[PDB]
Amino acid sequence: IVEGSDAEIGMSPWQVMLFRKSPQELLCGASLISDRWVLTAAHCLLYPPWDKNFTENDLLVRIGKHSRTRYERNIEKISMLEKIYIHPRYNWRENLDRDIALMKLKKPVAFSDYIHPVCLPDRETAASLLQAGYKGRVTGWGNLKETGQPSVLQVVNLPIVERPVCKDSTRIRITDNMFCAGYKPDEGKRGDACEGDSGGPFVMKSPFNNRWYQMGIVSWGEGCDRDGKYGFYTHVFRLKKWIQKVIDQFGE
Amino acid sequence: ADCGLRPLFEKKSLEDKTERELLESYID
Amino acid sequence: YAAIEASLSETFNTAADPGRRLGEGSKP
Ligand SMILES: *[C@@H]1O[C@H](CO)[C@@H](O)[C@H](O)[C@H]1NC(C)=O
Ligand code: NA
Repeated sequence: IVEGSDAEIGMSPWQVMLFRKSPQELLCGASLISDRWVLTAAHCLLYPPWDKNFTENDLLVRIGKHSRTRYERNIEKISMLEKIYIHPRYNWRENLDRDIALMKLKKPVAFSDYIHPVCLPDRETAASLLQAGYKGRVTGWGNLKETGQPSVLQVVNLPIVERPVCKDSTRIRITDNMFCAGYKPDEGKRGDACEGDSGGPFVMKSPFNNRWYQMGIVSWGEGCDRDGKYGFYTHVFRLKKWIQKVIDQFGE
Repeated sequence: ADCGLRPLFEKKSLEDKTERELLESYID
Repeated sequence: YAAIEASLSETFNTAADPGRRLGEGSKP
């Protein structure tokens, strides 16, 4: 997270770290949506041009963490993946359309002050909350600048951007399962997601019920915090039906 | 049911450092 | 498991994101 600030403790309890077994490295973020289900970006788990193709036995998830690196005894829980589900129409050739994936934990994580699931939005929550100018929140242990690692979970509040403006900021094709967020170059503020932030959640707090809703997934961007560039987010509500399917079918 | 509500904030009637920035944004 | 291993690193590396490397973010 570029131009972020250090998270408070238990500020983002759905935040998940996606961890590579051998070698040990941070891959990207993710989010807890239930005691068994974790939602990340698909391009974290699979990206052929880089011969990237993980499986249930290559990865680990770390939940309830704050320090990036330190093992947080009696706080963090680690879990093993039972099944991975990448979205069927995830296009990794052209623009990371439908960059979304689901992971089922072998065992159901227990909830603490440190571990707690996030809400997925329904139609009107998505329609009420997700509007240009409205700010959401992004979290991760990703890098501090476009190439630098953070000590602990980083957090930043980014305004949603008008679809026109997203489209005329790039040559890349902006499908309807994306939205973009970030500052304009003279909005005075700045900040973006960065490498190893992907899969991490973009959440907003409902002003009606004090609940947090994961509105987007950190997906892609042309660099990090580049002036006149924005960050792109998998539109979680658009993909709600697939999520619904994968959960109702696989994993009873 | 449980979800969306933070044990160390919402459930303890408490506000994090930058929540306000988000609410203010709904007004503008 | 959760069983004091001390065989899990506390000094590793944030990997590389294809996500940040699209378009102008493409690297040489
Ligand atoms: C990736 O690897 C898995 C496990 O071997 C394989 O079954 C799957 O088809 C592969 N996907 C691609 C297209 O690389
Ligand atoms: Na920017």
